[PDB]
Order: sequence, then structure tokens, then C-alpha cells
Amino acid sequence: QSVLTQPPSVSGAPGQRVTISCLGGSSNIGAGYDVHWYQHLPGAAPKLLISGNSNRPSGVPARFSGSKSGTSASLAITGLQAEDEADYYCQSYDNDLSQVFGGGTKLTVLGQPKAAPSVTLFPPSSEELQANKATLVCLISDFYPGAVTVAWKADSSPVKAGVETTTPSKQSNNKYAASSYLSLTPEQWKSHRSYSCQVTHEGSTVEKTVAPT
Amino acid sequence: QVQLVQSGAQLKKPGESLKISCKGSGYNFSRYWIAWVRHMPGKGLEVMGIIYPDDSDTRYSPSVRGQVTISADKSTSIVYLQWSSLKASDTGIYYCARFGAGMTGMPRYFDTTRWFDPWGQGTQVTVSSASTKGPSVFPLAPSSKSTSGGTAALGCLVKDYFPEPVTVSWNSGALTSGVHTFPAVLQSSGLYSLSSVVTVPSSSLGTQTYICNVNHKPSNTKVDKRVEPK
Amino acid sequence: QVQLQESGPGLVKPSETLSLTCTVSSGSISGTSYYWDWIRQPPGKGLEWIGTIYYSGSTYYNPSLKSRVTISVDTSKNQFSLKLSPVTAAGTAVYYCARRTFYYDRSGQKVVEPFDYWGQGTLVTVSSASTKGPSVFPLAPSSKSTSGGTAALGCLVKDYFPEPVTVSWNSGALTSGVHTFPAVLQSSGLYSLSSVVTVPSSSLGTQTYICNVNHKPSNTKVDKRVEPK
Amino acid sequence: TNLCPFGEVFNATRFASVYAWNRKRISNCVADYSVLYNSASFSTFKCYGVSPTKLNDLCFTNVYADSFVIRGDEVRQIAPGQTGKIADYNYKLPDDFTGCVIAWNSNNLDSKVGGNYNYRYRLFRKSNLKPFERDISTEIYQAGSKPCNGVEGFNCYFPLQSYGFQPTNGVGYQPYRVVVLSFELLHAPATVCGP
Amino acid sequence: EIVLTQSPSTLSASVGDRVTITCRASQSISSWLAWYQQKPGKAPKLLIYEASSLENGVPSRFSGSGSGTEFTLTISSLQPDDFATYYCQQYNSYSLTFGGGTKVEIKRTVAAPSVFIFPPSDEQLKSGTASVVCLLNNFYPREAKVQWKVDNALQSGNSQESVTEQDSKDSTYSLSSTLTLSKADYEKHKVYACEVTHQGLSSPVTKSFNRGECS
Ligand SMILES: *[C@@H]1O[C@H](CO)[C@@H](O)[C@H](O)[C@H]1NC(C)=O
Repeated sequence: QSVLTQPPSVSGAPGQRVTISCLGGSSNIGAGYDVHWYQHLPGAAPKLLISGNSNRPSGVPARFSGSKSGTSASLAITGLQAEDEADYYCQSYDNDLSQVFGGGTKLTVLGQPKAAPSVTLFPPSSEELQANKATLVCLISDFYPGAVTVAWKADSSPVKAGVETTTPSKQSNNKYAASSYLSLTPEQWKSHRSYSCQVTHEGSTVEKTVAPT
Repeated sequence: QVQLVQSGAQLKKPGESLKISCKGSGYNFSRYWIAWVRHMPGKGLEVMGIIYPDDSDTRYSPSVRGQVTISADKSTSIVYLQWSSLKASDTGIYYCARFGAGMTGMPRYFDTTRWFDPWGQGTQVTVSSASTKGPSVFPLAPSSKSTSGGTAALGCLVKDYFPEPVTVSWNSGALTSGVHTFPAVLQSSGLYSLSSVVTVPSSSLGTQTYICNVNHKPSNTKVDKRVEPK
Repeated sequence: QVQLQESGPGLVKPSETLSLTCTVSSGSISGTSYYWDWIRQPPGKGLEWIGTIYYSGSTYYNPSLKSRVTISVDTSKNQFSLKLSPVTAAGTAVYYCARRTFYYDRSGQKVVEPFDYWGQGTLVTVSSASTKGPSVFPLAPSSKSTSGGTAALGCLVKDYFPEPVTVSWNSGALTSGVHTFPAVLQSSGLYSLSSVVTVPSSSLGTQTYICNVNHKPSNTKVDKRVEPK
Repeated sequence: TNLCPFGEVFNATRFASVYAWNRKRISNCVADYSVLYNSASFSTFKCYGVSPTKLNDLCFTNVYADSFVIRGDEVRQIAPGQTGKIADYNYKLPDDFTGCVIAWNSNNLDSKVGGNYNYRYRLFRKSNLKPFERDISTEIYQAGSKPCNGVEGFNCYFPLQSYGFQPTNGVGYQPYRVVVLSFELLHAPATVCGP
Repeated sequence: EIVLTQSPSTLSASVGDRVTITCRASQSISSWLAWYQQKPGKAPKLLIYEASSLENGVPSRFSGSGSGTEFTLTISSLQPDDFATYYCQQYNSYSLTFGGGTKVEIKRTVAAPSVFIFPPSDEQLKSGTASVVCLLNNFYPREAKVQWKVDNALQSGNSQESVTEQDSKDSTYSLSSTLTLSKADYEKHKVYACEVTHQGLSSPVTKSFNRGECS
């Protein structure tokens, strides 16, 4: 676990205010130790964001605010902007575990209307099947925000093996894309009547189905 | 200007040794502590160990005791991190960072209560038992994308290659609209696979000819595949 | 624990400078609550404090020896040093370095504790005489080897100056039964010492016996074998 | 007012074992040390690097309060440059230490008829602690060549032992509560500025 | 300026006895008195601080009392390892001063000496000088007499002797008597003997050699 506990994800719209919490205990913050925050921008290294509970270094705008109270700490961002989309970490000192890091919080700034996934399911090619291999490709595209869940169905029963699913990727249009691969043996692929790839996005499921014939 | 500069990316196999470097500039190297912070896949940030360069006072975390060594050379102003036998689980990104007040005397014993302001660019460490392998390219026959609006997707599958990267073009680079080369997956075998598709009006299928050009320079492999409505 | 080690020339001509240096290991001479001291013990007599130093360089000297005493410190080599400029016959002594710790009272007054840590002590002889390295001669076992009892063998270390010599047997593997006697001063002005040991007579054929004699003023490092003939 | 939270430390009802000493960081407050250096309830009041009489005229960035329980004859080891199972394996102060060491007899609270064994200390270790380092490991001590494999046995010792605090014991074998104040001054502004 | 006077100067007692040394000061030093033990050849070791308080590691049979100008150190049960010379010191003043010391010897049962004699080495005889050596091993008390006779003629002024410090486990002594003669004067006389008188011998022991011994 983490001696300091953060939310996995917080979300906001451009211009709004959000807070990321950092929850500690007697060994850390409760003993009197200050909290520091780091901002991990995509494609970059972590950088200092707040030192000593609430002090900003140069270059950090005043939209970022810091506080500490009892055994908790809180990072506040007003006037949310797209550039603020990053991973945020709190950090302290623990009398048992020394310097400790929070688990990180992924901040998402929804600056795009919601977009449902586009799902294309490809059956195994004939050439691959003549090499005694069989791969099912599920390509997911043009969805926003950038997080999906993929589940595969054999006939109508769940598939629990042979699935590899990539992390989501930002496209040039700023929507997101993902791929899922189901690896089978040519004999399994011919045995079942249907194979299905189900993509779930913001509680809505889109499904595509292929049949060996 | 105050900065730390780390070693470049490393591809190693399990069991081999690795020593990575962190060079300080624009400050008194001996008066500030240096920490190694590891960013593992899908995990957060964790401190591996800390070192005081003047004294080579090094302290480690329990999760890394016995498998790594933290060292420092004052004359070159460099801090090192070394694995005796690398394990595949050690794949990740490793940052070095600076903390402490730079003062001597009592403050030194409480620098661990302070922040990492000078942070390094990171070194990517990849441990794989995989060897240079060219891709096997299979056609992805046309399949329905959006039935309203009548769009179909065809393409080819680039399977079982190492290492990254692979390049994919269509009709020698004369086809660019509707082309989407998806980022690759990394399978349990340790080999990469990806797919490239092109979105076309379903009615137009059979009137235009699609050839995908896959080039994997590490293996010096070049493949040309015709995708056709089967 | 912290270690103190006195180093310096063991022989000095009268009315010349006596100089010794104390090296600190496993600890810092620059500790803020330590005082660093020199003490001496003339042979067969009592202890006399000379002076004290602080890492900053402050000194307090014994009023009787003030005219001749200088104590310095070099924090970079973790050493402090003693200098007796016009040394007299009183300079013949074993010199010690030591450390004390001091704190401040609830009242705000300073309290300095007694000497916790000492060096090993180094002897310095004040003399017009020259260094002479020892000769080492065997005190061989007697031909009573048929006896199922105990025989004695030894090493005679003769005609050396100044003191000390150290004697070891079988590189330290032999300690029980060893008697390294005090050195007597001869009419020659040169010292002479004997080192003996009692061993089982049966061991005379089995076990080789080497005595290890050391005289550092002359850089003498002798290993002499006492053999049964 | 913004009085420094001493007394939460000194008058605390529960005190830590020496091997697992408690640290409290203290900042942004004013401290009347006179409650300390004017009290005859303390057996040991020794300050290194500073005189307690001048503390109420000084200013520090941070003050760290360490606290634990040991025996009477061991209080002499809570000092720079000392030696002992406590000074080496449990709690060690640096050579350049600036701060104060305060202690008092706690036989009234910390001993029981039959003996109080709730207070523990570290008897064995492979290496001396560094200054201010803390060790709350319970790994079996390997006194010999045979590996212990995490199980206690011959030449495989549990590293911790407990004190035996009996009310009728001698003064030196009686419990003493210890508080160690450490003073750090930075270039950042001083917030612990007692009048 | 402050003078510490120690009494007694010497003290011999049996194992288990109680012994007590006294340190008297020319001025009041309050409780700022320390006590050291010095076993021969080694540095002094701190035993007592603040007159009554015991340093860590010191055995409990050591105690000190006193304040003002009179102090004592008391060993409740004297042990063989307690043969050191003991010193008091005042850290009250700027000029640190020590006592004169009290040497503490252990009294034990009489043990007779073992006597060995060693002829001069062939290496030393080549060098032009002759040292015949007689050894007395593990005896109590230290008082003994050795007599070098050469051709049954008593000699004087041509020898020297040295006695070890008392042993820390058996509390006995050992003595070496070395007789130095010229190479020539050695070649003139044939019988070389040393006679030892000591309490543990009912009759005086003689150890001799003739200049031609077994090889
Ligand atoms: C502890 O309590 C007593 C009495 O209640 C008080 O006089 C004393 O100041 C307190 N200690 C501290 C450190 O405040």
C-alpha cells in the first residue's frame, strides 16, 4: 500500500476547481512533517509543484494552492486548464519508512465532448491460419475521454485467457485509441459459432461479433 | 544553472549488470543529498535509496536491499546506481533527484524532511530475454467500421517483432487519408505486435488497390502486403 | 568506539623540540562538545596534564609548562599536535592524548567531564645518545628433553637504545607461559631485555618456536628461531 | 496563543521503547523553555552546543523532540561520543549535536509490582547505528556461521529484549523518561521563536 | 595549585578483602573528583566520576565516597585482576591535577620458584661477549635472592636482574638474572651456577652447567 493515500483520479472541466487529497497518519504529518507536491507532466520528469505544504516555486501559477491540517493535506487547482492534465504526487517523511510518496492522482481536464468508441473486429486471416496461428484484432478509436474496458466473449461465454490490451493512446485529433488481441489456436477458432469483442466506455458498451464462416 | 543529467536508455537481458549515472552541475555536489526514485510500469513513485556525497553515507529502502548498490564519486560529481543481476521485473524508469538544505551541521540530519527540487530527466531501463526478430505481416481483410456512414477498415497485422520501432506506409506513401497505425502491444512472449488500418467507403472496395509497406530496420526486414476483399 | 593513537619520534636531544601528533579515527576531532588534551607520565611516577585544545583552535595550557608548550589542531587530517620547544630531562615520559566531553548546566554553566578516551601512549626519551638497534640471541632449551615435564626457552635482546622493544612468540599464537621481562639499563648506556616461555618438553620436536622482536627507532624487525641444540 | 506544543511530549501518558523512539517535529510557535530549565523535577538537564539560559532569546527554524524510556545508569549514554548498547544499537547523537537532553525518574508510572516488561531495547546488531538512525527490525541475529533462516535457536537470537522495571529496584535499574530536543537553524526564516 | 594527596602509597591485601584508598585535597573541589585505574603499560581507565558515580562497564565491587576535601575509593572484594595503580583527579579547576597514585598488590599463598639456566648462545660468543641467564618462574612473594657462583666462587657487580609485574590471574612473579662476562673471562672458568633462596624451597636450589653440554 502507501502510507500516504491519494485518490486514483480526479476530473474537472476547463475553468472549474478541484482538490486532490493526501491522507496520512501519526508517523507522517501527524508528527509535524510538512507535505510537498510534484507534478508529472506527460512525456516529462516529475517537477516540484508545492514545497512546505503551501509554497510555490517560481513558474508555478497561483491557481495551484496547498494546505495541511491534522493528518491530511490537500492540493487545490482553480481555473482548470488543459495543460494541468498530469499525474500529481504528494510526499512527506515517515518516522518508520523515511521519505514517502503518495500513490499519485491522474488529473483529467474534459475539454472535449464525450465520444463513443469506434470498434472494428478483424477475424484471423487465412495466411495466419495456414501457419497454425490465429489472432483476433479489436481496434478501438475516436473515443473521449481516454479510458475503455475490453471484454471478449466466446460464443456467449466469457474468455479468460489469451487477451492482450494496450493502454489508450492520444490520436492527432485529441481523441483516444486502443487495441485488443485475442490469440487462439485455429481449431478453437473453428469450433465456436461466434467470437465477440465488447468495449465499455463511460458505462456504455459497444459490441462487435465475427463468425468463422 | 542547477541540473542533473542521467545516462541514456538501456536495453539489457536478465542476469546482466547495469550501472547508470547522475551528474550534478551548478551546485556544490558534496553538500546536497541525492535520491534514486523509481517509476515502475503502472505504479507511482518510490524512493530506492539516498546518498550523501561528501561522506558516501548511503541508506537503502527494504524493497531494494541486496540487489542494488548506490555509489558516488566526488571528483567527477556523479552518483551511480548498479544492479548485480538484472531481473525483468526491474524494467522501468529511474529518476535521480536532489534534496537537502546544502548546509552543514545539524540541518544535514533532517534533510530527509525536505523536497526534491532538482530532478533528473530519467533513464529508461528495459530487461527482456528477446532478441532482434523481424515482423510477420498478415493482411487484415476489410471489415465493417460504421454501418451508418458505411465505412470499412482494411489493413495488415504486424506480428512478433523486436525491438521497437516499426514503420508502416500505404501504397508507398501516396495513401494518407484514413490511415491509422495503432501503437503496439507487448505480449507475454516479449515481442511487439501492432496493426495499421485504412478507413475507406465500403462501396469503394474493389476499385482501389491497397499495399502496406512494413519496414523494421533493426532486423533489416522489408515486407509488402496486398490487402484485398476476400 | 573512537580511537586515539599517538605518533612521534621516540628520541630527542636536550634543549630541542619534542613533537608528537595524535590521530583520531572512528570519530571527528571537529565535534562541538569535545575537548582534546595531552597528558604525560614520567617513568615510574605520576600523571601531569599539559594542555587542551578545541577544534576552533582555542587552547588552555598548564601554567608550569606554558613557556614551552604549543598545541595545534588540523581538522582536515583529524589530528592535534604537541610541541615542547626547549625540552629538558623532565621531558622523558610516556605521552598520552585524551578526549573529554562538556555540556552546559541548567544554570547555564559549563561542565566538563573527566577523560573518557585515551591513546595507547608513546614514550619519548630525552638524551644525547644515539639510536642503536638490538641484537637478538637464542636462549635455547636445555637437554632435559627426556623429561615428561616442562622446558623453558627464550630470546635475549641486547644492546639497544632507546626504548621500547616489543616481543612476540610464533606471531602471537603463543601467549601462555610468556614472560617478557622489563629492560635493564646496562653500564654501556644500552638496554637489554629477555623474553622467555615455558612449554611442554614433548613439544620440542613437534613445534617450532620463533620469537618476533621489534624495535621501531631502528626499524629492526627480527624473527629468531629458538632451536633445541 | 501559538504556544509550542511541548507538554504533549513531556507530559505524555505513554512513552516509547528506546529501540522505537518517537520523534515530533515542531514549528511555527513560541516556546517558553523556562518551564523546562526552571523545573527541579528533572534529574538530567544537559545541553550540548547551547546554554539553556539563552534559549528564550534565540530563534530556530525547526525543533525536533525525541523521547523514549531507558534505565538510570544508561542516561549517561544519551550524549555525543558515548558507547553502549543504547548509544550504539538504539539511539545515537551526532558529534556536531546542538540540543538538549532532559530526563526524569518515572518509577511511579513505568514500573509495576511483579515488574513491567512492556519496555524493550535492542541487544544485538550487525553494525552500530548512524546518528539519529532508527531500527525497528525484528530479524533474527546470526551470531554464528549457520544461517538462521528466520527462526530462533542456537546462535540465532531474537535481537530485542525487555527491561524489568520493579518498583523496589535500585535507582540505576529504575525507568527514566528521556526527551531530546534538537535545534536546526536554516537560512529560511526562524519560526520557533520563544520569548 | 590544588594538591591531591593519596593514602596509602602502597597497599597489599588478600583476595576478597575490602581495601580503601584516600584522596585529600588542599582546597574544596566539591564532588568534581574522578578515579582511574592504570594497569602497567596501559593507559589509565576511568572508574568513578562525580566521586560516587560509576562509569559503564566498571564492576560493582568498586565504590567511591566523599565531598569537599576528603574522598575514598573502596573495593569491596579485591580480585586478582585489580593489581593496578589507582589515581584520583580533580576536574573542578582549570589546572587539572592528579594524585600520586596508590599501588595495590595482591597477597596470596607462597609458591616456590621454578629455576632454569641458559648458557650463552654460540652467536653471542662469536660477538665477543657472554651473557649467562637464570630464570625464576611463577613465585610468591617477590622477595628472593640469586647468587652467581663461577668456579664455586661468589661473584658481585657483574650481574643484573629484572622482575615481572604481578600476574593478573595467578598473582605470582618471575625474575631473570643475567650475568655478563667477557668472551675471554668466560673461556677461563668451567662451571657456572646460580643458587636461589626463596620461602617455598626448604633448601636452596642450584642450577649449573659445564661449558660442554649435550647437543
Ligand atoms: C506538565 O504538567 C505540569 C502540571 O500540570 C506543568 O506544570 C508542566 O508545565 C507541564 N509540562 C510541560 C512541558 O508543559
